[PDB]
Amino acid sequence: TVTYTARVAKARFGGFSKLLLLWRGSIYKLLWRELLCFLGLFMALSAAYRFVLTEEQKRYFEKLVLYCDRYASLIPVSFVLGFYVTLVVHRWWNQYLSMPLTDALMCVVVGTVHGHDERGRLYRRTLMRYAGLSGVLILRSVSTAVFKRFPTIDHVVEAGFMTREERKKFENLNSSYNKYWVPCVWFCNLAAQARREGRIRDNGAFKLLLEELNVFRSKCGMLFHYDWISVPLVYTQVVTIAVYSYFLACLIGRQFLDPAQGYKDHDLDLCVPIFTLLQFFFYAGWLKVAEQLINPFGEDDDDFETNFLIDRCFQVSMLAVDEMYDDLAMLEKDLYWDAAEARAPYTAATAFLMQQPSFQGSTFDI
Amino acid sequence: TVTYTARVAKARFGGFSKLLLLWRGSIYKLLWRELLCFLGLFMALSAAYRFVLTEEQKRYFEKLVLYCDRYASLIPVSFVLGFYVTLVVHRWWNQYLSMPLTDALMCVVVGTVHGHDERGRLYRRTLMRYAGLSGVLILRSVSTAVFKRFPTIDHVVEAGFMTREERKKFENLNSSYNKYWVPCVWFCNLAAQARREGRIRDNGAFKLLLEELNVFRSKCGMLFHYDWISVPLVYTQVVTIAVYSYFLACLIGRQFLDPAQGYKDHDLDLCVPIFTLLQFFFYAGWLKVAEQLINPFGEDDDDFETNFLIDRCFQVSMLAVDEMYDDLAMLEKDLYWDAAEARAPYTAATAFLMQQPSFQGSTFDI
Amino acid sequence: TVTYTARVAKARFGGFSKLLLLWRGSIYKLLWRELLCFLGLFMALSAAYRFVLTEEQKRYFEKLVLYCDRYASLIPVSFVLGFYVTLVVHRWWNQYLSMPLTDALMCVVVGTVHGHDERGRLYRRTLMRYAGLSGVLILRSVSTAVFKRFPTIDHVVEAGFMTREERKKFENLNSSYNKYWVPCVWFCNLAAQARREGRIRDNGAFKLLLEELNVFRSKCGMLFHYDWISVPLVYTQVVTIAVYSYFLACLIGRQFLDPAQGYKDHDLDLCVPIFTLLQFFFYAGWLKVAEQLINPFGEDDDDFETNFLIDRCFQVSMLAVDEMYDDLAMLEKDLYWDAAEARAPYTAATAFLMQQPSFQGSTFDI
Amino acid sequence: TVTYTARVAKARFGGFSKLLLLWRGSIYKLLWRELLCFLGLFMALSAAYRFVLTEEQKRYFEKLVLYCDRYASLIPVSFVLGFYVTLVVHRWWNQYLSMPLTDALMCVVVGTVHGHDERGRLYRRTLMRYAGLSGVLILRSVSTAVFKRFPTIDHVVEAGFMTREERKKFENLNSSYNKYWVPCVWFCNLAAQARREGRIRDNGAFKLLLEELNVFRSKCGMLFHYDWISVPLVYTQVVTIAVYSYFLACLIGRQFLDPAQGYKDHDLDLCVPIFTLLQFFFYAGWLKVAEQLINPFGEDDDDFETNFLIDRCFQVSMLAVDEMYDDLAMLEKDLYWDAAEARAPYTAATAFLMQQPSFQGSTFDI
Amino acid sequence: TVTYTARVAKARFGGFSKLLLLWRGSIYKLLWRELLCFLGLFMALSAAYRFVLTEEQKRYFEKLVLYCDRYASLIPVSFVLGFYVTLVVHRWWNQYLSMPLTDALMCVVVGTVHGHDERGRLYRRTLMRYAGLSGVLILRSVSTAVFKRFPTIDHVVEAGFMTREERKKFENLNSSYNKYWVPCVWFCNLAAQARREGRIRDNGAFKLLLEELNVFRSKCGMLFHYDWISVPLVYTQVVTIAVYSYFLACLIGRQFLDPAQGYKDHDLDLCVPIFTLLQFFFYAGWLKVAEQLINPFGEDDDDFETNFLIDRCFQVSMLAVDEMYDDLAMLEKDLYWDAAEARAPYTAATAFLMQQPSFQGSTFDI
Ligand SMILES: [Ca+2]
Ligand SMILES: [Ca+2]
Ligand SMILES: [Ca+2]
Ligand SMILES: [Ca+2]
Ligand SMILES: [Ca+2]
Ligand SMILES: [Cl-]
Repeated sequence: TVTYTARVAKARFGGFSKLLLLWRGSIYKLLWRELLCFLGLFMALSAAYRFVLTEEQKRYFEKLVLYCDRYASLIPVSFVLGFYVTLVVHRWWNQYLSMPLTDALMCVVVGTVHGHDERGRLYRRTLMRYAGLSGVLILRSVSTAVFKRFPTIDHVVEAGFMTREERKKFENLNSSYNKYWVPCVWFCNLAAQARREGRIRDNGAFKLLLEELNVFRSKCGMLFHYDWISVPLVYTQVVTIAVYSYFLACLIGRQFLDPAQGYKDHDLDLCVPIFTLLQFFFYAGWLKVAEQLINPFGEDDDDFETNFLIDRCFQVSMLAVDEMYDDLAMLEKDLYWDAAEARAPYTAATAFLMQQPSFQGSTFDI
Repeated sequence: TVTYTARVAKARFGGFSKLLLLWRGSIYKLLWRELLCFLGLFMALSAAYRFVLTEEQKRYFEKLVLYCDRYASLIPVSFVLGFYVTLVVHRWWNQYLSMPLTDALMCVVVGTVHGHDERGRLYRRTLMRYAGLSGVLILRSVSTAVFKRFPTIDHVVEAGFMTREERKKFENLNSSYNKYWVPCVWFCNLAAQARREGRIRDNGAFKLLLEELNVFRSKCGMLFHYDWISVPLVYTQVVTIAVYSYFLACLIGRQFLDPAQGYKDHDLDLCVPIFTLLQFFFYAGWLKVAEQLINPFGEDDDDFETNFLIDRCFQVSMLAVDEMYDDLAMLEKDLYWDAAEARAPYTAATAFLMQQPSFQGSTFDI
Repeated sequence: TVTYTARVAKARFGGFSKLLLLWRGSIYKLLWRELLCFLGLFMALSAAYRFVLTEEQKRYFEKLVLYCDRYASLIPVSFVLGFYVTLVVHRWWNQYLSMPLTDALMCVVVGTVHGHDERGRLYRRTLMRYAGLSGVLILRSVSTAVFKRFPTIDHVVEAGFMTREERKKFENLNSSYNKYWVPCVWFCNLAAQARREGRIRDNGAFKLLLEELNVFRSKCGMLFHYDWISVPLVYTQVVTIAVYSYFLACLIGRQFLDPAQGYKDHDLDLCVPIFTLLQFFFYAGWLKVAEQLINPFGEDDDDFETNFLIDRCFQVSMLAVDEMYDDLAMLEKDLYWDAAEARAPYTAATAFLMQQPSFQGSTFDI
Repeated sequence: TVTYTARVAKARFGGFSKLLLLWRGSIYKLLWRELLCFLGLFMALSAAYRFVLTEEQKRYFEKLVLYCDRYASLIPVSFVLGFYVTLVVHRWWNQYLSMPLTDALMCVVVGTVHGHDERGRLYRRTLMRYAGLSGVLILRSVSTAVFKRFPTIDHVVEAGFMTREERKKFENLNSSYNKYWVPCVWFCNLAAQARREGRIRDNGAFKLLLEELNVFRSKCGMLFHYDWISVPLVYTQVVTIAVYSYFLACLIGRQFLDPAQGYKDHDLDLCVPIFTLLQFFFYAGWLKVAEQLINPFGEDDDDFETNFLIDRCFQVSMLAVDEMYDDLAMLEKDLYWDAAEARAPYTAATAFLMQQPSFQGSTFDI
Repeated sequence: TVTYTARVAKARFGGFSKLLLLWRGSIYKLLWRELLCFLGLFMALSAAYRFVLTEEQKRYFEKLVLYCDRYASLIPVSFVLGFYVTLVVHRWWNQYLSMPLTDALMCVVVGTVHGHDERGRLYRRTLMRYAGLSGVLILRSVSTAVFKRFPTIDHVVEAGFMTREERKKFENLNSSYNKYWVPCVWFCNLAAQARREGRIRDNGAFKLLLEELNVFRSKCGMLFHYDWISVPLVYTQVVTIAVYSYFLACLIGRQFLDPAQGYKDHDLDLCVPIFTLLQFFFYAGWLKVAEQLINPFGEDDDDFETNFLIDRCFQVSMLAVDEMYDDLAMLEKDLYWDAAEARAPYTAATAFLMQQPSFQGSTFDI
């Protein structure tokens, strides 16, 4: 992922303009090859027209240039691009929201699975490790970076996510389908065992744990669904054919004709179609947005950082359920115990922007 | 379904371009018949104009070609296509999300319906078989492939989803409506019986089972709703009439006229309207996207694999509630029991991409 | 409703094309009157131009035709149509999802309200009859067909939805607002009474019943909201004025002028503006989609079958809570009790399409 | 609000056309002033061109008319109008869904807060009065009509929503923010007191009451959010500038030039630009849709009837929790106690439309 | 934020027109610098054309002006602007809905965490202070204004949100990730301790507290997600390149040519391209909407008032859980205890608008 929200915190004079100077995850890094290809074909065709082609053939070539320029439609391709890219962006954001995150699970576990002893600590750590393991399994199924990090289940075992005995139980299961759901079933069994053993004190807490487990598992299933069910291939081919047809039309129809013929709208030759190159940037980049977001778990610069999320979730969950279990500072009175109003101070840098009348409603200025 | 998300993992130089070489579920497999039809009529009309028609009639024909070319509107049809196809894609994705999946139900059942004996195992297996049976009934009601797999309720009985006695109870019910809901009512009765018999230990667990059953059943009802309530026929006819009207206008208005008349914008004859064929690919394929997704439970290559989902759900649910019930590896300390940080290693292939500073927030680089 | 999803199960050569041959709920049944009106005015104006008008007045008339043709904008009306029709379709689908359906309620009732005796059966039947009655009341408030089926509350009483005593309690309430909510309050009181009497065994079950009752009632309230709050009249008038203004411009601006004057783009007279008639089909039908879906509870062919849904819900709910209460086939072992894999057979018609490698993930083909 | 869904129940020959004859909440009532202004400036400019301006200045004026007509872009403004109005309509509908309605709360209260005595009745009435009071407070904060109905908190006290003692507690709180949330905190305290006193019998019921209270309060907070956070002013200014720029271009560029000069596309003078007036209706009304819906709690004819909703909710909630508490007709057998099928009769007006085969699925006609 | 919903309460004659006179958060405050830049380059180029350039070079310059005017496409950029700005507005509103608000938490705490003594008050205050602290941590991570208010964790400690001992526990945790989640884990531990100590009376109440805590924490996580995952940089660059390419085309192609050459569509020179300046306002402001909303936690005038929300939430939560805990006015009969109807009076200003027949349904006027 490429984060630039710090740069665009305000609508400045040169806010979006300086974003064109970035390289990592930029339009240039995605297009420059197609840009050089389009420029190469355009320059080769222009050179052939200027030198190689006969005078007789040049009249036919320029008539074909006019014909190809008449059918260069830039408006209709904008519709198919807008709709297709909007669908791809919707899928991309929903895919990000489906990342297996264990924050809800860690909060429930640290608040419901009890015991300062070795067994309670084993319960909490194993409950969160099961969710981490199912996250790792689904992500290595869907993400190329995680798969290269965990090429085999042996890599998962050496990483500490799954144990030797859990590995034997995992491989002995007779199923031809992806087994990312297995640690979730293990989580359900372990939660039921903890409730039976009294580690979970109340019936509500067990229900809350299974509700939060099914939310986590549904996110894993949704990542599998997005991975399996692509954007329909026919629609991707339609947008690609529209864009490539328009650019093939622009390659010939926008060729610089000899001004000596005096054809209208073609009485100039700048030997570089800079406005056609700007249109190429526009439409080719608009397609490149979808081409980068269509599978957001690849190795694009703007693709999701799945390995970082795995590491963060594992470390934070272990910290929260093990070192932070029932480890609280003693209850004491805050700065505003005796104060009628509870208001924090402002720094010298924020006071002169703040201290303004508080909004009470639209109807109170009558 | 045609899955190609592996191919588009990155925005490559030839990423979307190579997707035009695929055949299964492609634009070509859907259009080539209409493509040959349009080319046949265009070539026949051009040949009649060149040879059969009189010189006097050819002036009238070319005037009619100019008239038909003036009304060839390619922009307005793009709007109706964009909106209609977006609605169809919304329905298509929501229909996929309505597939009867039993993962949530299997997690709740394995965590709440207890007993290593024959009766507890019968309870778990039958509870998941009821959900599987209702899934099979709704899918054979909505999917052509599942219907050809289960042409009669006898096929459902031989498949093991429903028993002889359950079949007699099923057929004896006096109702003229689809009975896909019957196994859900059986599930509710069986869950209540299990709670009464003590197989479900706590009141919360029974509530969680009925909540998850009503989610499963609502998905079945939603598939029935999508099957019954089509995209409004008037709107489908509007988009079809717009596309076919535009292509009838393009068939005549884009006819290659004799250059001897010297008509403007018609001083060339390539005997093949390749740019009109590219526009045909574009608009006809854009309509074909909706034509393929309007009923995603048919036998199109990109249609949903309902039989595979039935098989996967049945096998996985039986495995999870029967062989995985209370079958856990003993609780043991993980690799990071004594480690302050819980972090997994990286392979040689991922280390040189990873090991980058972790994102802390937009405001921490001031 | 007009269901055609069986016809469009696959993207065939003549898939959408044959949908233009349907009549029930089609574009033709909605437009043919406006079509005849537009053709009548066009033909009358053309005949007046050809015969009645003087030679001197014909120059002014053809200048006015050119002027009216210059302002015939077909692109801008497409935007207002697309956005307005998308809003209407969103409201139409959300209105369908708000239909009062009692499947969730019947599942909860059959699983929570107990007793094989007359009193338990009365409890279950009356609980579902209250939800049915509130559904009937809201639907007769919003649907013309249901209102013609239940013109008075006497018709509701004779239909068996409400009793004589319930009628007296209903009419004695002092309120000037629609009383569709009354049976929901009766449901809440009856559920509380059943819990107090021990018919509902557990506290969770009572909470689940009130949660499912409030979902049912919110759907009834949402139907009332959609009925009360129309699509804003100003926006409907804007779309109607845009469409009618464009068609008034097309009626005159597309008039066939006498070729003897030699005006450009008007050197032909086919005495029938077939391309203008196709554009009429397009835009008038696009408006007709909204005109049919704006109130989906009327008597249009594609409008919702509210009476059928009332009958289905009543019959199915009574069956589920009365004849299916605790009526289960005895627990027995299924076909796959001893099988490691639980897989159903395939018919001869589906085997040669199926038996393909199961999708495991995008990253497993490296 | 202007309700016309009865008129548009069917797609009739003159369905939407007769909606142009309505006045209350119509396009005419919103535009006629701007319409007269635009016509006044157009007629004054045309009269000045015809009479006051010199012959020499008229050539410059008509050149400026051609220049202003060349930049009159009607397509691009349609995009900004479509997107902006769609956003405003989304906000408008979501604002309607955020109205503080107490139906869910009344159902829970009547089903959970018990006692036929004075204290139980006081509990139920006060619990619903607290929700009503918070609704009144937020609505008088956001709605001009409710504010004019309750200009002071004294008006709230005289209306019976808040008492003298509750008023003293309300004013004594030290906070500079809107106190619409205060009755919700009172509701929580009163519910906890009722549970402690045994008026609420079960722990689940208390949880259901606090869940329904937080839904009600979130709707109040969401109304406050919509009131505070306007549609971004920059975007409103963009749409206004686009529309006004286009209409300033149309005021001059569409001026009727003298036909004596023989300028192309300007060889007529109808002294009234009726097609420009129709375009004014279109674009100005499209902007007026947003201008009316941007704040739906004002005094527009199509604005929400907040006072009516306050009255309805108060009266219905008091009726449901006080007169309908545990007031049920005795349980008796319905018309279909002995009938295998539970089906209601049809009137003579609906039988000949109904009695059609019931939809069973798409796959059952093979 | 700039609130103007009071001004637009009604669709007035000069409603949106007077919004163009505002300055704070207006289009002018965002664009005037780019406006002066564009005018400066246009005037400099026009002056160079008029004076500095030779007569021979002026023919080439005006041919280049015609060439650049032919490729000035204002329609296609409208599509990319509409779609991109709609995505940005969707993200902006969802980001506002993700603000950490503690109203739901305060209602649950005041209704579930009991005790008039010092320990119960400490419990309630600390529970709400933990949620406030996590809100402050995430907001100072995402908002520039909050970061300038809390540049260090020392500022958080002096503000009273976190204590000395809580600070030592906070810093001693070994994690390289943002620790905004830590106070949520503390909340879970404190809630579990309160339930164990009997401060929370019932098991349901503890579950409701953890459910509301996970909603609060998910909102904090969602703010972190929006901060980390920007709108894809490629798409922002595409929209910026399209807008800047169009304006570079308009800078030259719309240059006022010398009328002495008699070029068509260029026979005038107003030395100021006011219609090009209006188009600049339109497109540049449309981009500025996204440029301001892309990061809504900056210091733009229309950006969210995060500091005000922190202050409001802290003060209101402390008031609700401390001064309002079990502090109720005694239960007494309301104004409508003996009244069959519960209806409030209307003021003289609202009666003559109100007192209209109540909407009962669409079907009751037959
Ligand atoms: Ca900003
Ligand atoms: Ca990618
Ligand atoms: Ca299909
Ligand atoms: Ca209708
Ligand atoms: Ca308004
Ligand atoms: Cl619950």
